[PDB]
Amino acid sequence: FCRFTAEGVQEIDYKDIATLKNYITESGKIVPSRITGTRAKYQRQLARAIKRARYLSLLPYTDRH
Amino acid sequence: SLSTEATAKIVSEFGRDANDTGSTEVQVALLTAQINHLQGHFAEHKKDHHSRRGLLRMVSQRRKLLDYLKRKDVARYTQLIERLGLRR
Amino acid sequence: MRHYEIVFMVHPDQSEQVPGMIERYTAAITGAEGKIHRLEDWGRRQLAYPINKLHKAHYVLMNVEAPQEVIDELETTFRFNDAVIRSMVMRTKHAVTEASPMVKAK
Amino acid sequence: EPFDVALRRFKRSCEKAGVLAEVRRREFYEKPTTERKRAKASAVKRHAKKLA
Amino acid sequence: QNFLNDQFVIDSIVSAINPQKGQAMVEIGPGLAALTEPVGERLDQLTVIELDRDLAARLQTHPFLGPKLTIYQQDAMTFNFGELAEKMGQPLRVFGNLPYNISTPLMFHLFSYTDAIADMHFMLQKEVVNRLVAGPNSKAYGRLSVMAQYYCNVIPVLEVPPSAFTPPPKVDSAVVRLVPHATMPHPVKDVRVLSRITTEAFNQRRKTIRNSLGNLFSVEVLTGMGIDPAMRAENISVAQYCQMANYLAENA
RNA sequence: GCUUGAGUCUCGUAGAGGGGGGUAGAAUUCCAGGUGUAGCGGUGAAAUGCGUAGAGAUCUGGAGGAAUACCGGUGGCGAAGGCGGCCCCCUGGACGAAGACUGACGCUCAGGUGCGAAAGCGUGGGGAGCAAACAGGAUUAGAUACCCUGGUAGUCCACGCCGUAAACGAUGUCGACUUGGAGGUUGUGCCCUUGAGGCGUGGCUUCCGGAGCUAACGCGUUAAGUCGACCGCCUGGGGAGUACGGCCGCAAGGUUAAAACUCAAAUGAAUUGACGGGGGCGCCUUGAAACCGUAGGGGAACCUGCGGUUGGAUCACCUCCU
Ligand SMILES: [Mg+2]
Ligand SMILES: [Mg+2]
Ligand SMILES: [Mg+2]
Ligand SMILES: [Mg+2]
Repeated sequence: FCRFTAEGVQEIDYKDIATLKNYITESGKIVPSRITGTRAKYQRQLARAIKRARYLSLLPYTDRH
Repeated sequence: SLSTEATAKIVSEFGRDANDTGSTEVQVALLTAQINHLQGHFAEHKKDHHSRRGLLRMVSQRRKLLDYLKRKDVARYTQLIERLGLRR
Repeated sequence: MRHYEIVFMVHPDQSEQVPGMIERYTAAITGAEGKIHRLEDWGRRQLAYPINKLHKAHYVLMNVEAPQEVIDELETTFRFNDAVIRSMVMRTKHAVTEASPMVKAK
Repeated sequence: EPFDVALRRFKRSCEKAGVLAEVRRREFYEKPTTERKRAKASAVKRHAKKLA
Repeated sequence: QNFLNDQFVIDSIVSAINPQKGQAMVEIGPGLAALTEPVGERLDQLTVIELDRDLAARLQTHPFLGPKLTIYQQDAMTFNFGELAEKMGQPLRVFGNLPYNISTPLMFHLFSYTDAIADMHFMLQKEVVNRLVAGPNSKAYGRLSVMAQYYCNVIPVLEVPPSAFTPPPKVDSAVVRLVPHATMPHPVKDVRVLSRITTEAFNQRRKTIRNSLGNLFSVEVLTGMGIDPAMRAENISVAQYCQMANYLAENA
């Protein structure tokens, strides 16, 4: 766990598409936190960020769109 | 739920000095100012029952404090309710 | 006053008037005695899915600390100005001055 | 690119997408009480394995 | 499905029927011999329908009964009771016991023959009988009881405990008799208008009739008929229902 | 008088808490074409249904109403009912930090007042999808069910009402005390060699379990342990939350609430056989829904819709003294 905890301890993020891509399926769905290894605090922040990133077409909603 | 500066004006009015917070006068005053302000909220937000649960807590808290002060000193009580126009 | 991010996108075929837009909105900010801590453009940039049947639209960011009032003015100016195809306003915790990762990639 | 290897690649992608399981379960509405009961039933049906 | 078992109530039903010549009597659903015998006995000759052809053979081959009845073997909802009323010289007494899914159909078919029937005498389940006789202002009231009370005067005869039946149900049941009115106390221009008024109303029985029959009539029509549109559908007697039916029919 | 309870202030923190207003991508249906053509659709199979006026399919364009895939969790918030796309606007509460301040200001609470799922009602909108009722096709000994094709109310919204739910942790509120253990979540301090770590230290919360308690089941520092203050409630089973009266409600009904009369029980937990249908391998042993509130149908007990709860099943014959 503690290495993934460091990913949360370092940063809280939106607009870093390069890091967001670490936590999405190719079909555009959010990865569940247990698979990411990250703590739930950061999972919420990531989900909120992804939702904003989808709104501005930075990330797709699906595979197709 | 109040600006530090409105709080500062109120405590510098009703309080003993800047070291006083929470003398009964300070409390009932800032509590009253909050209650006055929230009339504007509920005048729009009729259906905000979960917010008004806090308002009911506040007006009853005001009543409890006033009644304590009334039995502790009628002079402080009467001049304070005079200044705030309370028992309106 | 409230810090904000304001982030918005402009039609590729109106991207040339974007400097004029930065004038109009920055003049609203300073004319409100508000202040600005970032202004950025990321050019024409491709869209993960089509917006208004378009592609490649032009992206813009501001970091700001204006009084709430004028944010609703410029916000409603976005619904008036069809060259802006989307906008998002965020009541961010702080003024922030370090460039967007969209710039820092350069 | 062999057709049947592209078919295996496709089959893995739709399996990873879970879409047949989703459209299967999405076939009907449900009174929310029963998925609540089913959820906690599965939670204890799992937790009983944790014990050794 | 059920048929009776105990002689006390069998004898009570067949005696309460008072089945004698000078009456155009016909059984439907003769069922078990025990309850068809006393009526086929007291009537010198009796007509019957059984729906089942196998039971019709069992009873037609029974020398108590086959020589003493004329017997028919078909769905009674096909059966031309208006011609049987002619063949029996006067309008019929129609009576018996059945599995009674068919009950709702029986009533409509009997009502298709209100001229050809002198009276009907049948066992039925407690809730549907208490509904059939229900007073307008009760939860037991509603559209089918309205149509029944429109077509006929309706009269409970006697009530029977569940252990009385050969396969005993859980459900108490009563014999009831009813009488097509010699002239309709409620004259109506048509019955389809009644049937649709009543179904619309009872499909909406919790809301005001302004929000039921006032979806078709106006409030000024309803109050013009003397009816308060703020009532619920289960406040309304068959009298004003047939008045509404006449109003619909004559203003259309 | 006091500062320990209570409570104010300053700084942070987490959060589907509420109210108001924008907005997005999926999706269904529908409309308008376009390409196209004999089928589609549905079931166990059928039928009803839809299509040669071109359906179905598939492309485009438009409409409209509804809901937020995934995150999402043995997870957070909320008095409870409940709260979940995103942004804004208003707004409630909570917890930690470190002081400062008031000075017993407290707890509980009959009446009272207000909030209060789902259903239903009231007034005026909306109506995509779904769907009581209804309608029609099937199934069945019958079938009212179970199946299908339809479908109104309703479901949505604003503004009134109702005021009930297995509204249940079936567990009143507040305060003190009393072994441990493994987690979760959210603050915080110190140490960090950093980044991980590692010492602490609040809050919330989950599962084990000691003592003790308990009819037993179990509960167990978030007690069902040990106790203090006040409130609510019960006094065999049915009759019956039923009558009647009062109150309340637009109406549904709600609410308060009998008695006669009737029975020797009624009941909770748990033990052993049946279970049994088995299931595995003579032997171990189980492929074997009830309800709640509410609204409507009504051959049944019943059937249907809405949403809540889990309390998800059996049944029981030949004698005796130290
Ligand atoms: Mg309505
Ligand atoms: Mg509703
Ligand atoms: Mg009562
Ligand atoms: Mg609940």
